[PDB]
Amino acid sequence: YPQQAPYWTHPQRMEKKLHAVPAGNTVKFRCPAAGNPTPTIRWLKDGQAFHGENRIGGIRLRHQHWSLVMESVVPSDRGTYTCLVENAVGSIRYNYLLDVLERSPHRPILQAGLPANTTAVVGSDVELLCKVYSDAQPHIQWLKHIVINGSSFGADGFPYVQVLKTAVEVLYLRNVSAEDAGEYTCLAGNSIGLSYQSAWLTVL
Amino acid sequence: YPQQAPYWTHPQRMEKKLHAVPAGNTVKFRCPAAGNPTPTIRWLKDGQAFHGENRIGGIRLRHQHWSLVMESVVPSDRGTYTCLVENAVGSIRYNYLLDVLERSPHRPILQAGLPANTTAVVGSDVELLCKVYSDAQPHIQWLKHIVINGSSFGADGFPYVQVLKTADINSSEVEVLYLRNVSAEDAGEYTCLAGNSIGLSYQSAWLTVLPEE
Amino acid sequence: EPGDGAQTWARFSRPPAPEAAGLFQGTFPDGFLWAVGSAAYQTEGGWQQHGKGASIWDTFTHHPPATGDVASDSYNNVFRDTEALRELGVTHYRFSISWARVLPNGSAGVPNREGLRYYRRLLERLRELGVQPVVTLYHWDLPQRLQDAYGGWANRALADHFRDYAELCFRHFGGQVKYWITIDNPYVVAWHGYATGRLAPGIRGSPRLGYLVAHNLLLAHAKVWHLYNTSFRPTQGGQVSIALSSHWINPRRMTDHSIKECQKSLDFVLGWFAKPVFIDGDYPESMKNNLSSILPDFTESEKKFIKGTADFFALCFGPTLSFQLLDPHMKFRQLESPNLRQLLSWIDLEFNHPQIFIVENGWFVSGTTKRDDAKYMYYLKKFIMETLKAIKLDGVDVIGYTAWSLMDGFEWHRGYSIRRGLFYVDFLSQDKMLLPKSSALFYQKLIEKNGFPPLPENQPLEGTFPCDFAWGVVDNYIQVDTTLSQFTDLNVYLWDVHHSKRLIKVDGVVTKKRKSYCVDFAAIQPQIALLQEMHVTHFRFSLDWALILPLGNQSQVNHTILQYYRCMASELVRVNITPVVALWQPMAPNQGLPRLLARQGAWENPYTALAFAEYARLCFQELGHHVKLWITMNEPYTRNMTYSAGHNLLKAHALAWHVYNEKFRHAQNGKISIALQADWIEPACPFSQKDKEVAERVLEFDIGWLAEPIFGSGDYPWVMRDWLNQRNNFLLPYFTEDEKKLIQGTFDFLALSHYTTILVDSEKEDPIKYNDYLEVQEMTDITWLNSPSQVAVVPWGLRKVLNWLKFKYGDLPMYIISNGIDDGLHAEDDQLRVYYMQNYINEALKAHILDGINLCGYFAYSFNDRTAPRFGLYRYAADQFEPKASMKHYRKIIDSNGFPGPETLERFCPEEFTVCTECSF
Amino acid sequence: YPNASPLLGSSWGGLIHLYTATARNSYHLQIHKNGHVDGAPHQTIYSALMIRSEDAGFVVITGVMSRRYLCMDFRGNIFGSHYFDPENCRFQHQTLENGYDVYHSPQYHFLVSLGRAKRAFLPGMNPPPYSQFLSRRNEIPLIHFNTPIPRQHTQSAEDDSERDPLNVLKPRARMTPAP
Ligand SMILES: O=C(O)[C@@H]1O[C@@H](O)[C@H](OS(=O)(=O)O)[C@@H](O)C1O[C@H]1O[C@H](COS(=O)(=O)O)[C@@H](O[C@@H]2O[C@@H](C(=O)O)[C@@H](O[C@H]3O[C@H](COS(=O)(=O)O)[C@H](O[C@@H]4O[C@@H](C(=O)O)[C@H](O[C@H]5O[C@H](COS(=O)(=O)O)[C@@H](O[C@@H]6O[C@@H](C(=O)O)[C@H](O[C@H]7O[C@H](COS(=O)(=O)O)[C@@H](O[C@@H]8O[C@@H](C(=O)O)[C@@H](O[C@H]9O[C@H](COS(=O)(=O)O)[C@@H](O)[C@H](O)[C@H]9NS(=O)(=O)O)[C@H](O)[C@H]8OS(=O)(=O)O)[C@H](O)[C@H]7NS(=O)(=O)O)[C@H](O)[C@H]6OS(=O)(=O)O)[C@H](O)[C@H]5NS(=O)(=O)O)[C@H](O)[C@H]4OS(=O)(=O)O)[C@H](O)[C@H]3NS(=O)(=O)O)[C@H](O)[C@H]2OS(=O)(=O)O)[C@H](O)[C@H]1NS(=O)(=O)O
Ligand SMILES: [Cu+2]
Ligand SMILES: [Zn+2]
Repeated sequence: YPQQAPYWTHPQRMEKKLHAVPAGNTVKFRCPAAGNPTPTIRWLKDGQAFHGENRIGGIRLRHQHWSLVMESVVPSDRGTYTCLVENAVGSIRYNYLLDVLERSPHRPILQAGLPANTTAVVGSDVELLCKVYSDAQPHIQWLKHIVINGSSFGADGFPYVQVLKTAVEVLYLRNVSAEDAGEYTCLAGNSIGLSYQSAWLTVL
Repeated sequence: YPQQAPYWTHPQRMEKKLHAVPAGNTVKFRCPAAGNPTPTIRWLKDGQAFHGENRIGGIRLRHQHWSLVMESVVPSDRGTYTCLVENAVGSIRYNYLLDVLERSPHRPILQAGLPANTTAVVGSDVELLCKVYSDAQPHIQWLKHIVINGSSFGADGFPYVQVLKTADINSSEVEVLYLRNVSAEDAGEYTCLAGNSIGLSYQSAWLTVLPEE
Repeated sequence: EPGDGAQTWARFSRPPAPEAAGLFQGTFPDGFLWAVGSAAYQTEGGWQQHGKGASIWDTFTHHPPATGDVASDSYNNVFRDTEALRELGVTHYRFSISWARVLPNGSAGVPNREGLRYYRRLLERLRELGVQPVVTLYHWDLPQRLQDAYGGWANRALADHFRDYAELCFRHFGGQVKYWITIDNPYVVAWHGYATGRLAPGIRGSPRLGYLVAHNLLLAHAKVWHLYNTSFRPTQGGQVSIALSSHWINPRRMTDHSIKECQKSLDFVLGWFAKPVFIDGDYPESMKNNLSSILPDFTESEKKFIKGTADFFALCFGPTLSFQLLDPHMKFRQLESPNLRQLLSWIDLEFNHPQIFIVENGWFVSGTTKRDDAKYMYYLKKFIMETLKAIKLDGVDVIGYTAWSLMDGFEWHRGYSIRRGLFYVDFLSQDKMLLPKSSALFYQKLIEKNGFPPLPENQPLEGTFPCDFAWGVVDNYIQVDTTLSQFTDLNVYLWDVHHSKRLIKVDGVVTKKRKSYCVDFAAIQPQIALLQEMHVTHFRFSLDWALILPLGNQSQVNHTILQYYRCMASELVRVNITPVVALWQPMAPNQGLPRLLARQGAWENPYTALAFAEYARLCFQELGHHVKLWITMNEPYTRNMTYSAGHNLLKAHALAWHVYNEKFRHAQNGKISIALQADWIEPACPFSQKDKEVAERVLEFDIGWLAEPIFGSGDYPWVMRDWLNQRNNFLLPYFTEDEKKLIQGTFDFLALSHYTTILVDSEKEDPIKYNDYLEVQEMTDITWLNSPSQVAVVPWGLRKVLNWLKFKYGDLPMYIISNGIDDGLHAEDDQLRVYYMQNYINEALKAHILDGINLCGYFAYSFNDRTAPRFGLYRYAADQFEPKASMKHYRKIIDSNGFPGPETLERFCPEEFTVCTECSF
Repeated sequence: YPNASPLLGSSWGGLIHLYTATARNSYHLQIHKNGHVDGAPHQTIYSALMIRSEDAGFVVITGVMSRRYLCMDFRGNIFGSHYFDPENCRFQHQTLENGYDVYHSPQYHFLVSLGRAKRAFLPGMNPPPYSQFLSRRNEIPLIHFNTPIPRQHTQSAEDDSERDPLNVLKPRARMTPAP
């Protein structure tokens, strides 16, 4: 019966040192430092005691591998994750980092009415606007419809790609006249989904 | 080894009939079972075989633990599922309803151009509308600016505001204001002020009365 | 196979669609056996004539009053019986042979030559007329020689005596008879003959005897059946069955236990005899289990002896078993119903689709009933309809129908206290001639038409209503709420336009109230939005007298209430929906009056008519600028109001009309009249003169009471005065010349409200449900559609009452001020309302075009389900108004302006001059 | 490229069901006539709620079947009342940063939860279970909201001697004056 100076179970499987989990993605951190007799394991963040009551959503402490789980991770969980397991003699310290990227719970919506109705001639070009409310810069497209058989309201999909700029955003419809008509869209989208808006856009 | 019929290993963790999470969450679809021996579990969505080919973005494979993980659930994931694992002597299955919802933690966004700079002849019927968009319950109020004493500004640069229409328990069509037989006094800056637990946003429009046309 | 029919309640649990089942009007299949029934103790009579024996009935009635010694005297009257059959149009005569008549002394003796002579004369007469016979060997009249010697049917030695008697019947009357019924109603013969004692043999032994006797009846019937099959059928080709009477039973609470319990009851009363004869030869397992000991067992040879001993299914569904002679314990605590369509489906499923021949049907009337039996005719009409529905909609193979009791006669235990005859017999008379009843004329016409062929009077009419037609809806109790939802806040607030977007109230400076317009009412606009969707042209609503003038007098007026009504009328005109305003409405806790006015007599004091004139004057002044159609009384309760109350009500209407005519009509070119509830009244028997007179008299008391002074002669109806004067009831006030001229012409149009029609019968079947005041017996045709509130759907009543009003009161502009039906359920009965709306409007279209009636408006009853529950065209659930299916179909009628054909169009009509609306005066 | 464009923000007064989860089972907030508040496992007509906002962030929950208003008391339990008050029968709605809605009385500092753990509310801590609500649009057809209660049972004049079972005779309620 020697003393207790043990190691973990899976060396390569445990330590990753980096977790760029998107917001709302469940993740858990494990510190299975086994031994004989079984030591005690404590988890703390930013140098302060960590419980299941000081964090939104809720964490669960398992005992099969002695790990805590984070269902519906949130941006407020940024900082450092240090797990400290101490045996009868000595102690083992591990570190973990977490920088959760922002992921909105909705597809990027935009102010209604926009894009405004296109009614102009040469001299005063159309300034089409569409402002999108999002944390980061989302994917915004225009998707001008190709005029085949009056394709403005149909079915079976209408893929008409038209790319000018993606990134409040404005468009300069230079030299507006009676050659480009139809319905215009503001294809605002992100990982969650894509959205577009339109109105009674009728031009000469 | 007896050839007993398959049964739920942990029946106490199967009562969540319906799953509903914000778009972006990860749902857990776990159903331990048995068999002679425990057979493979093949999830299928509303009849069509469900696996990692109809949705790119991450589907964790957990067969030894008999569970399904749906990472980054998106609006296009609604539909009841099935824990369909087929045994030689038994056929058990439990539906797993999932209903993802799209949130909007934002101040009420009003439709741009509503209310608009609409002008009406004296004695006509004008109508001002403000289309508001907010999943959380908004409070719609219609405001008119006054010139009570001097200019339209108050003690500390606050424009004077009188409330015309409110959103009470039994008041509908709050986002529409009716002004029939508009006089000279029925002209100014009408702002539809909408707000919820996140914030308040107002859209202002000007109504001008034309005595002649 | 047994248990197959347990699904019958499942198919009939769902109500049928009131479109195919509404105007069903089918035709019976060719080769149908239209039959009429008779017995040998009910009608034959002559209990000792020509050496006749003694039945168990001849000893039951005398019990050694109300005896069948000479009941209908049919034994001596063969010519008058067959003459009734010839004029009835019937093709089969179901009668029975008296066992004690043909074989008085003994079965193995000398047959009664005179007794046999009567039946061969009867069959010779039946042959000449072409009426085929349906002979019943045994109709509950067993010879007394077989009751005091062998003990009756309790002995198994009567099978040989029945077989020897049946052979005599088969041998003699075999070349003409091809339909035989061995024993009629074996349940009543067994259960009530020996197990209860209420029938011909007085025993009351035990249920053991009833199941022992029924054991012998099946053996006796199967002994006779195999006598026909092996000896007479090859050379005669006839058919033999057993008349199995039954009931219909319904579940108590609609559970699987009740359904099994219901099937348990049917097997106890119907499968008791049908299964041993039609399926296998043994009793149903339901009755073989519980009473296994008291019920006798069947030998294996016997079971295959009775299997298939019936060439057709003979059903006796009438007042014998249903509700009269069914043992209460046989019901197993369930609900008994007289449903024949469901029973025929039960027979079809359970007994391997047999050819059902109904050998007894119909109902009964009271004993004191002469040739006018309207209750029995409509039971026959429903019962005949039920078989037609079973034939067409259920696929049942019904091959014949038998209306029981060709003539009145001794009705078994009930004696002469009831009458089931199609032909009236005067029992006290010494001749006893068959006088056709109302059902006799009905049955004869049904046989001639072979069912219910479609009638031209009910075929939908393709046509368009005239231009400027008043397509409208009504809402008697509009929801009034003077809630100022707009510009109601007067204070001046600050605004953190940049900081917090909140309001800081400034205390000290407030503005003045803006001019209150009609958009400040939060409930007016939602209601107009619904009406705009209905595409209605008119909207009808009634004002609240108790709200405009809470204390009755004009000293205080609720101007806020008037502003709501004026705003509602002004907004309706703005959206091109003409308002129709009713000044007074009887439907209120205080009869529609203010509490102060309702305390004295509430209509008795003539001051009430005076106080209404001023209230009407106030309404015309405020609301009148926008309202151009006025209704003074809104369907007053002509059946619930006193003569003095109706006297002042007529004066009150005249004062209001004379207020409008003299003061307001010039300034506001509007119209004003009275709305009366015009529900049609139809005679029960279409060919009865005394029923027509009663129908007209009831119409005078209902419609003509408040319409003759106004639309007619200016005085109360002549029939109403005659009825009360000869009754020594002088409670109808007389009209003075000044009053007569005051109310003589106080009308601008005829506003009528039609909902349903009522059948009236002069004769009193029962005094409990008899209106002794008017000497009327109100009834209904059960073949009509019914709402969950039991209101008959009678489309042709609207056309009939319109023509009556035109005939009685000249060619007036007629408005259908209210016409709609209710739906108790949510969506299972709204398909009835669209059927109700479509046909009633079509019948109104028929009256307009075919009769030239100056109809200038249709107003569907009720605007929404909130104000008027169960009647609305808009469903009010969870504080939300949702259109019903009736609304969408009503809008299609409104848009098309009637029912245009396949290719027909009327051009736009500018300034059309039908005299019902406001012209240039 | 398929086009769907589902508008966001339509819940400005429509019928909603409050959904909460705890990783064990789901429950919908439900209000009964007797004031009892519990959790329906699925969507019920009883659980149909109509949230209405009076101030910029304060909402009141009613429910369209019980015709009651969701109120609250000092202990933290919730119930339904037929009468409206602005003191405790009104809760400040707050959307958490994870997308879940929590309702708490502004002056009682206790979150509305379907469980019995009535704890205080603080910005950014693990809320009590059954409290992170999630509004769900009402997919129940509104036809079911009508009350089917007018059921009739006939016991009088029900015996073994009925003469008019199909009810041909239907007398009308007419008054007969007598001098
Ligand atoms: O007091 C107070 O306050 C109050 O008072 C008053 O008022 C009242 O009263 S009255 O009357 O009035 O009412 C009261 O009541 C009260 O209260 C209140 O409040 C409260 C609260 O308070 S506060 O404070 O909060 O406020 C509340 O409450 C609550 O509740 C309660 C109850 O419930 O009761 C409680 O609690 C307690 O208790 C309980 C009990 O319950 S009962 O029923 O009993 O009653 C519980 O419990 C207990 O305990 C527990 C423990 O343990 O703790 C248990 O359990 C739990 O948990 C568990 C776990 O397990 S263990 O073992 O861990 O433990 C569970 O589970 C299970 O299992 C698991 C396992 O298996 O493990 C699973 O799993 C999972 O996870 C895992 C992990 O993960 S990680 O991340 O971590 O790792 C996994 O895994 C995975 O996978 C794997 C595989 O795949 O295999 C992996 O991987 C691997 O490999 C791989 C490969 O690659 S690939 O390619 O393939 O992929 C690799 O790569 C890698 O690397 C590797 N890895 S490693 O790791 O391996 O290395 C992976 O990785 C992993 O991961 S992941 O990420 O992915 O995941 C698995 O898989 C998973 N799954 S999934 O699929 O999903 O994911 C699961 O979980 C399960 O399964 S099964 O099948 O089995 O099912 C369970 O479930 C739980 N429970 S349950 O319920 O749920 O059941 C035990 O058992 C129990 O006992 S019994 O008897 O029951 O059984 C609980 O828990 C407790 N608590 S604690 O703390 O302790 O927790 C309390 O109170 C609360 O709660 S809490 O929680 O919060 O606390 C109430 O309610 C109220 N009330 S009122 O009224 O108001 O309402
Ligand atoms: Cu966002
Ligand atoms: Zn009659």
